[PDB]
Amino acid sequence: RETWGKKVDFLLSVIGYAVDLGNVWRFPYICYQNGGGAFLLPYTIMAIFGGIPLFYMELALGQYHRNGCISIWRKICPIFKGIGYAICIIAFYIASYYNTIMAWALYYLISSFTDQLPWTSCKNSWNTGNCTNYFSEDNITWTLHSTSPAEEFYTRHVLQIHRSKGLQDLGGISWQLALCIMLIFTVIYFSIWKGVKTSGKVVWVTATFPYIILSVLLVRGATLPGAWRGVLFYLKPNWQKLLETGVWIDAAAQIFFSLGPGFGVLLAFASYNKFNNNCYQDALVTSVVNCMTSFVSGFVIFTVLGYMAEMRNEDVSEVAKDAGPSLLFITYAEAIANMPASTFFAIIFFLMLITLGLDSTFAGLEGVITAVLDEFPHVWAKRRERFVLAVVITCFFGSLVTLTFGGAYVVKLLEEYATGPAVLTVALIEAVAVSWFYGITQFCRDVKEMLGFSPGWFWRICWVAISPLFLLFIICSFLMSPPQLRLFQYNYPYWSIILGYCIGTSSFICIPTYIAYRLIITPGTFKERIIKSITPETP
Amino acid sequence: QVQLQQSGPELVKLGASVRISCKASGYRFSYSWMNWVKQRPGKGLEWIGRIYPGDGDTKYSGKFKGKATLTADKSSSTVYMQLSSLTSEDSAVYFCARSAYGSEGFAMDYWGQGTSVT
Amino acid sequence: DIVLTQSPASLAVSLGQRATISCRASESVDNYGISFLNWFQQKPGQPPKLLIYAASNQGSGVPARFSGSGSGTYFSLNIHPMEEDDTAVYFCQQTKGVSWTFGGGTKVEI
Ligand SMILES: *[C@@H]1O[C@H](CO)[C@@H](O[C@@H]2O[C@H](CO)[C@@H](O)[C@H](O)[C@H]2NC(C)=O)[C@H](O)[C@H]1NC(C)=O
Ligand SMILES: CCCCCCCCCCCCCCCC
Ligand SMILES: CCCCCCCCCCCC
Ligand SMILES: CCCCCCCCCCCC
Ligand SMILES: CCCCCCCCCCCC
Ligand SMILES: CCCCCCCCCC
Ligand SMILES: CCCCCCCCCC
Ligand SMILES: CCCCCCCCCC
Ligand SMILES: CCCCCCCCCC
Ligand SMILES: CCCCCCCCCC
Ligand SMILES: CCCCCCCCCC
Ligand SMILES: CCCCCCC
Ligand SMILES: CCCCCCC
Ligand SMILES: CCCCCCC
Ligand SMILES: CCCCCCC
Ligand SMILES: CCCCCCC
Ligand SMILES: CCCCCCC
Ligand SMILES: CCCCCCC
Ligand SMILES: CCCCCCC
Ligand SMILES: CCCCCCC
Ligand SMILES: CCCCC
Ligand SMILES: CCCCC
Ligand SMILES: CCCCC
Ligand SMILES: CCCCC
Ligand SMILES: [Cl-]
Repeated sequence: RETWGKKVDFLLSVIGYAVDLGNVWRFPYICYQNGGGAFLLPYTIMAIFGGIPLFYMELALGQYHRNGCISIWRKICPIFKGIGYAICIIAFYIASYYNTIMAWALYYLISSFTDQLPWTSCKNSWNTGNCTNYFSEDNITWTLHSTSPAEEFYTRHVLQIHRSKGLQDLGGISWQLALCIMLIFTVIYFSIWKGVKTSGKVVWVTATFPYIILSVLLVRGATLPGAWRGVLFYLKPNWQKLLETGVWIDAAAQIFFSLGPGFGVLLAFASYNKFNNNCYQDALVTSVVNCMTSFVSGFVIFTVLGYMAEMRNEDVSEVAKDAGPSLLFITYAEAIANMPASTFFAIIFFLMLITLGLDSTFAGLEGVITAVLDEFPHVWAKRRERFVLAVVITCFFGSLVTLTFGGAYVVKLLEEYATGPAVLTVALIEAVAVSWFYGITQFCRDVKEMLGFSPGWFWRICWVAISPLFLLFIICSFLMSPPQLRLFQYNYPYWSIILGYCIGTSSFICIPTYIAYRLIITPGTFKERIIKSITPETP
Repeated sequence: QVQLQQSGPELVKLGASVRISCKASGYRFSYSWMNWVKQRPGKGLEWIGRIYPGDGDTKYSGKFKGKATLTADKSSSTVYMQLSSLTSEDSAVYFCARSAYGSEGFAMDYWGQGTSVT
Repeated sequence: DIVLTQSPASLAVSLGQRATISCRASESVDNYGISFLNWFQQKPGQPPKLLIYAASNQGSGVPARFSGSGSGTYFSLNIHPMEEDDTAVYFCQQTKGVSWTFGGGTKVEI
């Protein structure tokens, strides 16, 4: 038959929502850092196991209770209220380390205005040395300690890392990036000044060009020689790296960063304009579309990496050995540097990347504004202007350490220390709370009342012992295994692990603080206080 | 070692044109710039322009933008320079200095013997 | 172009004396930590020879007599062990952008 009715209906509407930066930039870097192919199967396994049920649970909670991530626990569990503060701290860390990629992309777009792209050659433009540009057009040999012009450009112009000898010695502040991050923060502040965006017409104009330009880039990379050598590396089973390597932590981090659960974005964006409107048929489709977009982005990235490895006549997993989040600005730059209309396509790609990053960061900073107004509506809910400006100033003051000369040493630290374990333990705590303290039977009855269809046997067993046990096992494996990294011939100092553990603790310590603080205000003995604090607050 | 030679002496004729070559050897030719300076008898040095082998860029100082024509040739690695509208003032010595390999951008001390025209 | 002038005009050659040559770079700034400025030396009748590059590093085949110092606008040269062989003309060229120009040159002769 092949009616394709599912592809016909609702797909043109769902495909416009799952467009974030966690799938075009975060997924390729994580996949290449752990090897292609051996990461897709654990990724999809962890997804199907603990990302779709949590997504559906958060959507149902936001649709039923209709409250922010700080006010949700006022009707579920008053003890576990520090989850809101943990989510706020996690979002602050995000906005502190997430805007660096946006500033780099804006600087690249600004520098990509000339007719001659700086990423093609390194003929002593500003500061170069030990260059190798002619790959195969002149048929020259490749030797050790040789770098392409793109890597030298990224390392010496947009992120001056030679000024700092490491993380222990940070240099000054580059104004060339501050002048762009200030404009980025001003544009962000001018977009959430009112906070009224539910079904605007801007989605149909900022989500149609990204997809067509991504397909153009895909067909350009496929029409490029040396592409078949990268496809085999992206589709290799490699059952050895699944057994006893520890790839589940990165997969879970990528899942919780790309989907949405963990940052309180779903409970804040879904608590309005929707109530009992065809539930159980949106979260799965959104997750499927997001996974498809992530797979397409990873396929394009690996197709470019295969050509890059075939040109260098080296291994696929040895091209970018210590390169972290710089995988995009190198492979994409080298791919655009071979297109006929290099300048125009580069400008269009950077523009769509900037717009996608803006659309992705507008939802992250919104889950905190609407959350405080639900807990303190007598002081902050009236202004709406002095609070968003204050949080913007706070996020800008905290984003000055990542703008240092050692930027690659700070972004790599807050990437798996403030987002990996923290979001994981926050999700585990909230899931076990909703499962045991609130009761799975009450949640199932509420879902049946608000939708008219009870969840299946697979969903009623996930939040009980499937996702919480998996999250606890991943947390234990992360705490028992050294998460030490390596980047640019300098792995990390000894105190880097302690600094990362302290950073990942200040966001989680809010929950025990509120647990030990709530038991003091309520009078009575220990058991009486526990019984009084377990029951939710009555209206 | 990196050898660098030039042509021999010439004659500056009113209204004619000359051609000075610079054959470099001993390193990567199309990887570093090729400076061209002018030194009048008694006076100091005077920069003319630069040319990167490989059809990449073509720059000048500002006073010889119409009287100097830097031509490269990757076949024999001999950089040329064709002057136009000569006079009694252009009677000087033209050298050929190879630039550095990037960041520093200094002269690698591989200067020619000098093409003293008269 | 970046105007670069030298304040000294002519020094005196003396055994065991310090020589100071400075270049005016009022319109100049450091780009990536290395000062885009070089020091040359041209003997009478001989082609110019590289002496000190980047104003901090020593060139090729140059003794430890010449030592550069300074960053940003002002620069200096240390010619403390000056013998009768160091009688030449030293120039000053900057390599910031497309502004490559030489200086006036200071000849040393007693
Ligand atoms: C290009 O060549 C330079 C010069 O050799 C390399 O710089 C040095 O790096 C190597 C190891 O990478 C060290 O063993 C040397 O001691 C370094 N030299 C100095 C003076 O510190 C450079 O690594 C090469 N590759 C590039 C620049 O990508
Ligand atoms: C990468 C996309 C993964 C999509 C995974 C979808 C899983 C859907 C599971 C549905 C289980 C229904 C059980 C019904 C029992 C009566
Ligand atoms: C010198 C020209 C600078 C032009 C800067 C344009 C910045 C556009 C930002 C668009 C953000 C969506
Ligand atoms: C290379 C310098 C680029 C400067 C780009 C400035 C863009 C406007 C910034 C406005 C800040 C208020
Ligand atoms: C195993 C290393 C543990 C390091 C603990 C550092 C202190 C964590 C709590 C910090 C609270 C501000
Ligand atoms: C792409 C692998 C998908 C594995 C799960 C398939 C579920 C089909 C509906 C039961
Ligand atoms: C000297 C080490 C400084 C580390 C600063 C880390 C800041 C993280 C964001 C607050
Ligand atoms: C040399 C330091 C330049 C710093 C530019 C940004 C200053 C921000 C002050 C709030
Ligand atoms: C040379 C092989 C190219 C394969 C392209 C596959 C594209 C799949 C899009 C879903
Ligand atoms: C880890 C915190 C939860 C421990 C189990 C609590 C069970 C409560 C049953 C009423
Ligand atoms: C081998 C046991 C290691 C335990 C580490 C605990 C770290 C707690 C950080 C808050
Ligand atoms: C950590 C964020 C605290 C916000 C307090 C708002 C009153
Ligand atoms: C009113 C615009 C404020 C911008 C602040 C940027 C830090
Ligand atoms: C839409 C998919 C196009 C694939 C082209 C491969 C050459
Ligand atoms: C109104 C300005 C508030 C700044 C807060 C900085 C933490
Ligand atoms: C070395 C620069 C540190 C800046 C810290 C800003 C909070
Ligand atoms: C509906 C309750 C299911 C509990 C399953 C425990 C393994
Ligand atoms: C290969 C790991 C499979 C785990 C299955 C858990 C139900
Ligand atoms: C940062 C934790 C604060 C707990 C008390 C909130 C009123
Ligand atoms: C986990 C913190 C418990 C505090 C108990 C205080 C009585
Ligand atoms: C992922 C299987 C268990 C490893 C410890
Ligand atoms: C969220 C930082 C404090 C604002 C008043
Ligand atoms: C793999 C460690 C599990 C601890 C519960
Ligand atoms: C354990 C923290 C108590 C704060 C009042
Ligand atoms: Cl993803």
